[PDB]
Amino acid sequence: SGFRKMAFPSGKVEGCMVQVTCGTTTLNGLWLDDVVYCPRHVICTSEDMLNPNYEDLLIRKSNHNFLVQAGNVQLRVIGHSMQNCVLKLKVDTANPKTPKYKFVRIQPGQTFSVLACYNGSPSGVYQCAMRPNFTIKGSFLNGSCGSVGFNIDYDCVSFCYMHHMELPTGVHAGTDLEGNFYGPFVDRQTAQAAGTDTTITVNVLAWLYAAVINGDRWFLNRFTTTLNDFNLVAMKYNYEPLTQDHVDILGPLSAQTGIAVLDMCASLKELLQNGMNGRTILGSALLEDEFTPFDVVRQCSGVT
Amino acid sequence: SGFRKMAFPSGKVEGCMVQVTCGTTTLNGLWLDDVVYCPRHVICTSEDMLNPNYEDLLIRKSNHNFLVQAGNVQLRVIGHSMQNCVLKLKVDTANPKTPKYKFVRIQPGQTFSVLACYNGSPSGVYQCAMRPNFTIKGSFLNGSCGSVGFNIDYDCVSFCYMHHMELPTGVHAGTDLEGNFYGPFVDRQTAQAAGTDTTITVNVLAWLYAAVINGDRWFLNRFTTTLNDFNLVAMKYNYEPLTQDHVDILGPLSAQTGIAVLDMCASLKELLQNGMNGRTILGSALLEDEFTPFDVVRQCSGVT
Ligand SMILES: C[C@@]1(C(=O)Nc2cncc3ccccc23)CCOc2ccc(Cl)cc21
Ligand SMILES: C[C@@]1(C(=O)Nc2cncc3ccccc23)CCOc2ccc(Cl)cc21
Repeated sequence: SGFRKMAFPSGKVEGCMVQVTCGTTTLNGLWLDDVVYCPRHVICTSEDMLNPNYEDLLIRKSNHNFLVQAGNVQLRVIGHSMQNCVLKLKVDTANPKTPKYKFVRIQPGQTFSVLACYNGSPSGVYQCAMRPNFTIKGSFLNGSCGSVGFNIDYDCVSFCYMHHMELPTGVHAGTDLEGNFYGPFVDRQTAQAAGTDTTITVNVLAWLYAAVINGDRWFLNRFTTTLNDFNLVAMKYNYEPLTQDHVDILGPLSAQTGIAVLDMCASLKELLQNGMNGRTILGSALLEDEFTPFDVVRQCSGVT
Repeated sequence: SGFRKMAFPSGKVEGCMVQVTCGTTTLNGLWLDDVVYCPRHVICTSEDMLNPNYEDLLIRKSNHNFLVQAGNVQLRVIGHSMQNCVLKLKVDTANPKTPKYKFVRIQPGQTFSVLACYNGSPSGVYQCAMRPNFTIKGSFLNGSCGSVGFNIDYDCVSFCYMHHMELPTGVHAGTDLEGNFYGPFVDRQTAQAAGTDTTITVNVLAWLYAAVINGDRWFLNRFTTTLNDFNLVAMKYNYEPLTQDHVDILGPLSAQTGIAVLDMCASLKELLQNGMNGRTILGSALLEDEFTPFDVVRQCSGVT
């Protein structure tokens, strides 16, 4: 029992972190097989960030201008290429610690773990979600660029995020491992504002199921609702609309607890309308939306 | 910017997790050098837990009754001993992945990361604190026993907790790595109730400093207070008394923000008396107490 914001064990990803330096800029790289992936803005100075022409800046760089250090040993760079907003640096040595891996592009609402790194060294691990506005609410300082987000399925690491930028609002933007940004963000120091950060409804419901499983049941009411009636309330509270696909995904949690998905929707509707009244659910005074239904099942079943 | 409940990278500890089985009971063990540490209740059946005589039960066990598996390979047990509530199983092979380590007994209010494990395999990592009532609010299922709590200082892992038990209230109890329980808990399935779970005041103040550093400043007021006046309020709200030692420990955060510790105490006093009024601090609607002043500095400075 108990329910925590749990991250995946980070060891498999720690074995891939390297430091990449180009000129005077240093950030993190991800070493998988004989390729090091890193944000393309490793070639920029702080002044270049205001209006960078990456293709033009990259012409002035050769393989020997990219310094890659793994632990305390230098890797030899034998090739370089730009794919969207990431650089792929071919090295002469395959990472001996390369885990089984995939590159995946996640959908908004999906969660992942982040291994925050500085100078190719891991500082910490935390769990977050891709927000509906395609930002992440991370914890990143200068030099954290190139830190990655991932999920693990038994022994396969699915890398889904590489950190690139902090917006003026303190929220974070980045790319998948093919270098495509999540959302409309561009790798330039210009006015980029995030859209509405709505609440991931299907995740809130999963966390309410997690609360019932772990004994917190005060919020369960005598009501039910319909998808359309619930969604009228969800729109009013800046919650994402719930679809039948989300109801289907909550099926296992509904079966485990014996609480129909629409009855849980009616409990959530009352919590939105009445508030918490100073009470807590799973030690929180807000409705938590960074646990997917898959996360709740995984944590409540002990998947390793 | 951004502030997350961050755990230490778990790789160094994942390299130490093994499975220990005795008879029909299986739990986790921690393999460091040529010794495997695990809860002594690995020798008990579910029926033995009601009233166990560990010394008597251990007489019926020989080295070959303890099965230790690391990954998928079996370790040879060449000795066994009981130290307080843990068993130390001497194996014939030193763990090649043994990190630099220390065994430390933490004080209430101190935080650590937990690598939750099942069958010697890591499931996840999360951050928690030793509560003032010597319980931890973890996320542990049956078979998680022997999972460990730790802190990392550059390359040295200080192990501080080994999981043993879940109380009927859903909170957790365990030992240090010498087998001594934190608090008054005993490894027996009997009525053990936890004492008052008070709020770790010095941690709340550190997290308020973290909020100011990260831009959340609405709660700062025009007031100051004294240690004695603040403590009258803290006692009323089940907060731990703040001492001059705690004020000293908040010195670096006070210097970074320019906010005197007693002025932050006055802001916290007003938050306790007035509540949040539906507002949030660092995305929380409650005052967070599982970040120490050291954690706030570490996260806000990027220590690797
Ligand atoms: C490199 C830089 C940045 O956001 N980096 C950072 C990333 N994370 C946390 C940060 C905390 C504090 C300071 C910078 C942070 C700064 C200049 O403007 C830009 C513009 C675009 C891009 Cl793709 C990166 C950047
Ligand atoms: C072994 C056992 C236990 O608490 N273990 C567990 C530890 N963590 C999470 C649990 C979640 C669900 C089921 C059990 C959990 C059960 C019997 O009573 C006792 C009594 C004493 C001790 Cl030292 C251990 C135990």
